[PDB]
Amino acid sequence: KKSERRLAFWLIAPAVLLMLAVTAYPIGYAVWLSLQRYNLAEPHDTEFIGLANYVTVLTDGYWWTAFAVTLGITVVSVAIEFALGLALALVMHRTIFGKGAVRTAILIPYGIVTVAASYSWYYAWTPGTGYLANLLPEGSAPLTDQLPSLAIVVLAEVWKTTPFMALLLLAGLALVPQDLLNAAQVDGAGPWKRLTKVILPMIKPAILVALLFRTLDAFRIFDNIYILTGGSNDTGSVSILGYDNLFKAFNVGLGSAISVLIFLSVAIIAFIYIKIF
Amino acid sequence: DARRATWWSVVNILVIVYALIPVLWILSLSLKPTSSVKDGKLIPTEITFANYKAIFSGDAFTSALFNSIGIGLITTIIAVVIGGMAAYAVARLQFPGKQLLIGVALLIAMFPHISLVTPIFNMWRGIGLFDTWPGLIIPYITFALPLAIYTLSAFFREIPWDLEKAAKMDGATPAQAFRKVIAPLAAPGIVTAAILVFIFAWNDLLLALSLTATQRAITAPVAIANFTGSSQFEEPTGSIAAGAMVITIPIIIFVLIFQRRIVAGLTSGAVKG
Amino acid sequence: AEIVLDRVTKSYPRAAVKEFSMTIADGEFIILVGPSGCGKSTTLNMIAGLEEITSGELRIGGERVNEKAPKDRDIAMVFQSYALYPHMTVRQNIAFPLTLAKVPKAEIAAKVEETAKILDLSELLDRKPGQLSGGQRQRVAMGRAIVRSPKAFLMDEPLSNLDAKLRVQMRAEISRLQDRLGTTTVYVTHDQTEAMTLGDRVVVMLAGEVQQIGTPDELYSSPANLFVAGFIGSPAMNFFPATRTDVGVRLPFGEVTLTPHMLDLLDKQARPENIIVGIRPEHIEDSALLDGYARIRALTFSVRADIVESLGADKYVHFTTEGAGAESAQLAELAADSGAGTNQFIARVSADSRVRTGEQIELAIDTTKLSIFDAATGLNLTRD
Amino acid sequence: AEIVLDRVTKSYPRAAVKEFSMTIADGEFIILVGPSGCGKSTTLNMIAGLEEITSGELRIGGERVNEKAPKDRDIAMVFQSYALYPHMTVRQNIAFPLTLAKVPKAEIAAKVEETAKILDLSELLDRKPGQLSGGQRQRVAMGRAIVRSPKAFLMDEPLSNLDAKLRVQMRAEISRLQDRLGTTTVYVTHDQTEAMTLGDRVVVMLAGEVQQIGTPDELYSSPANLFVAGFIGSPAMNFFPATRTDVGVRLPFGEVTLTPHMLDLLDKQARPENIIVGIRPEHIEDSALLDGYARIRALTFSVRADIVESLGADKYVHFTTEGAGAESAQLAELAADSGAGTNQFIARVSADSRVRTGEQIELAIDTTKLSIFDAATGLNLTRD
Repeated sequence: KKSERRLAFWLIAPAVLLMLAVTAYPIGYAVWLSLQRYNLAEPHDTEFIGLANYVTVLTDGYWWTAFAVTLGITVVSVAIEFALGLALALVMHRTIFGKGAVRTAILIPYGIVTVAASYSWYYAWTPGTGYLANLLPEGSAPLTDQLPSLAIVVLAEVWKTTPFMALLLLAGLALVPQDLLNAAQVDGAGPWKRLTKVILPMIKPAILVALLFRTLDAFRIFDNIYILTGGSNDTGSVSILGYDNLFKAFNVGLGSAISVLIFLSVAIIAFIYIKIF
Repeated sequence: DARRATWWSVVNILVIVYALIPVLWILSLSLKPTSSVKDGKLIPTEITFANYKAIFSGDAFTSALFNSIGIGLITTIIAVVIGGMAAYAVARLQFPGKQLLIGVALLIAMFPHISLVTPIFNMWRGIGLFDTWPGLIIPYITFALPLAIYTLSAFFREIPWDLEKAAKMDGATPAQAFRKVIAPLAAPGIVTAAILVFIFAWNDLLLALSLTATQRAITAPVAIANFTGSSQFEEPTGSIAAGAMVITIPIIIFVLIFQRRIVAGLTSGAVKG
Repeated sequence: AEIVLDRVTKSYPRAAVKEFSMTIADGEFIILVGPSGCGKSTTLNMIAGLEEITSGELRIGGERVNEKAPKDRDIAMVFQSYALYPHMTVRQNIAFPLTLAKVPKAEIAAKVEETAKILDLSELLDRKPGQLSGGQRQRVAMGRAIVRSPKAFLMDEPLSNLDAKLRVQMRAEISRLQDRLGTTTVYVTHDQTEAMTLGDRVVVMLAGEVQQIGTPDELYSSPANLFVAGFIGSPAMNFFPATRTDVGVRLPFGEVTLTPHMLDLLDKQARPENIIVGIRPEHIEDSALLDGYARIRALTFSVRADIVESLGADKYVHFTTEGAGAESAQLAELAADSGAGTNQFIARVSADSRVRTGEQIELAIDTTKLSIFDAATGLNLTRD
Repeated sequence: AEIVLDRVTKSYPRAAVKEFSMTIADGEFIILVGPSGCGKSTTLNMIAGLEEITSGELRIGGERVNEKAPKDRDIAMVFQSYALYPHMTVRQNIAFPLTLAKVPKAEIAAKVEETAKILDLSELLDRKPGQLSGGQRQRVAMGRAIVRSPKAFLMDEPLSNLDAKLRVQMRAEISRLQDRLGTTTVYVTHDQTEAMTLGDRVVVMLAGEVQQIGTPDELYSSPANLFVAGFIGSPAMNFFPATRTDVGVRLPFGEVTLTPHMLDLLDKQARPENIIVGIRPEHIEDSALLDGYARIRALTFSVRADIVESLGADKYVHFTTEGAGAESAQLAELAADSGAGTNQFIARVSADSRVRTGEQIELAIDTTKLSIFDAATGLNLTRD
């Protein structure tokens, strides 16, 4: 009937008029700002310009560095994230002891604020204040160098983002009926030849959705790198690059250029992932 | 048999340690005074509240916690009502368009925030909506809608289907049928969606750090990140760890009380029991 | 009470139901039976109110009520899934219709206690539908549908979620409770045995049409199709093909002249040698156990028992005769669910005969109870 | 092959199975049957290897295999819920045991083709289980369980998720297929009809204790309990109480004289006057139809037919006699699923008796087919 569709459209109206507005009008204003040049110190020189900002950021030399940094971080974080999340999901499902304690402990880092975790990993790896910096050669300072800092960021990111991967994998892995596993065991499949034959290729959609979400989430990391290294020592990500540019150079042109480029990179990654899902 | 018992007793302790080491580090770092700040995770020196009695001295962190609680409550209320509308729409009735709405409700879930706060910080600099509770509730309830829709569509597909007919066959007007047969059946869903949306919208750092500038409407994570150059200088370690602990306590409370339903809501109602 | 529905049709935007017409009397246990996907649940919904009739004139009582809402016809429906609210005590489940109809709170309690006393749950009135079993949930649904004292208490396959041993006792309970109540009832059910046990006037439907409307005895002694003939009876009717030998009939295993007047009746509605005779399994019996004076004219033939399932006071000797015979359209649409075999014929022998799996037995078949149908049309020719 | 198991137990840490003892010969088709929650699924698992025996001796073949892994004793199982993978085509499903057994690809294809030729799904060899139906999924599961050519084809109620009209054909097909295969096939089922149609030797279990191990004829015509007497047969036995009368036994409505030799024979083991005569429904016939010289010795008595269900070649006249009779533990543990009443007695009358709901009939009852039991213990007294 028409009344049912009217009711559905009325219930849908607020959600969509908020989503589309706050998601599309800002990005449209962003591309329109990128087509111009600004300066937050003098908003009077608003003369129009071409695509000079795009070819400026793309060929400056410091945009591809941040791009490579964030791609390295997202790949070497999503790999570990998937491995550890599968392990933790198998733990949370197949356990004989009190699973309530395990699930509560695993939920604790899921909801914790991403600034307490980062100020924990900052004062752990600090030489003289924490322990993970004393369990090293003296005067190591594993946070004022390029690759040690990338490693600390990857560790914090894995510890923080693993619980939701584990919960998604458990949501997928709790649908596998026990009759399937019993039949696989009766046929001859061992412990591992059951996994990668009846339970791993069976939850394909759960793994794919969780992996896409975790990739597009790790592609935008700002907190860990902001309050763990500060973007200095050339270990700044892409989000930190855009934020630093806009809020310490007051150049809205390059800021919005980098913004649109980040959105386009995320779109390209998502489209490739759906193409080779 | 002892092999499997030991291997299940050493894998749960492993998980709990993995999950509670970098939180107990915050705790043991914030409890110690400005002495013996050297190594030691087992609280080397005696515990004295020489940091908590300093962080709460002034309008530095108390206001930044009040703004956080208020913003979080407003955003969870509004996002839960809007996501409940959308979830009951995409849960039972809407035929024409129930496949691209769940695509937008993922595009904005995987939306890079920095791809959005470069224009907004300009736009919301002209309207005058720079640093006020309106000016943070809008993006918070924008990005908190997918979580609510997910965890509420779960519980909305959970409840059975013949209840509406069994209500209208007894004489119930559709309004009466709804408010007396479905409303009390969707209260757990709404409370768990509120818990989840609060836990989410209560930790966003990029938005609050980009938009807010003054002591009015400045969230707590931004205050913690600003403890470096603020008055609080008896040593930044104690104050920062104290703020981090005061922050992370509500999540500990929420999980310890409602994990049974938080797991069942996050896993889309698949590990109920 | 008297549900008179004439020319009540329905058309989806195909046609589910078409040309339904009957006068459900004041207090009959009508049964709508038919294969899954028929126009029986749609007829039930159109009587209830959850769907709108296309042609119309449905008269619950003596007035056209095909346009009133379900909340004004005063009819009570119980669903197949026991649609009962899991957030209300059983007393509140049973009292929900009365409080919706605005009954004073001094009478609803009395009516709920009375109804729980009539049923067998007068002590479960403080529990919740989550912690109840199958039979108790079913009786809660029926108590909610009975406490109202409606004008037509109409069920919808309620005994479909119970075990095969509790369903029989529930059939007995329903058929004994409807007398104590005495309200006009209709009932949709897929299996014919329910329609035959608890039923006052069964209605067989196929694809939307109604094949026959008759008592469970006129529906079995006098079927008027291949479908309403091979559909009722759990050992369904054996369907041998046939040809007119000009003096009678010739089945694939024996020849018999039916009867002079029967032959004349068959010759009246002449058919192009396509008349698929049928015989119930209950009319086939071992020759050895056949007393004299009856074996002489019982078409004695022998077959090889493929499987002899002896399950009590009767052994269902299977067998098979080679050839064909499933050569109709009604018969094919009937074997679409049951049968599952071109020529696989059952025969119930009395439990005194000595028959093993794979022996050689002579199955006599009384030639005074064989129903001779038609191939293309489908309509019986012994007794319509 | 020969599956011996003696003194096999199982103790859930309270025993679930206790002292199971039988020597399943080759080719036989055993049917473990009993009430829900008994020790039949547990013993089927213990045979299959998914569980662990406690006392232990189980020789599938000629060697103690109560320690070998489920994959090493080579016994195929097909589960109740059709455990088949939705991410694998029917061919891959059927080939799963062979590819897990490291068989050459050519032999894999040959064996899958031959197995599909045994069944009727050689065309569905490329569709996923998602786009299939009930019977086809059941046959996919059975084919996956057949391809391996195992030593024991044990199965766990595979026909429980099918409609009541298709399950009969599936029973016929399983009982015709196991005959051509020739593999030891135990089978658990909850209802007695399956246990009587397809079965070479049935096993009636109760709370772990096995009551009787006998063919479906020496289970029906000679039960050794109240449980193996009232559990089998669809219209279950009628259990009247009674007391001795110095010439025989006195039912609540009659006086019977069996024989003096049986009198003193059953008085060699005197009972404390607590026996509950049991009489099948199939042995109570109308009097107006009973021939002369037979109604004089048939204990005529009248009763008011509470409900007369005429569902074919017989009508199940119900009735009720006032008194008692549920005075045993076997009987209560049996009526925990059926009966559902103090005394509600069925009686199957031949289809010629003209009776209706509420009328009067005199149900003559043969005095040679009543078997008398023990209320306290439970062991049949006439024949064990």
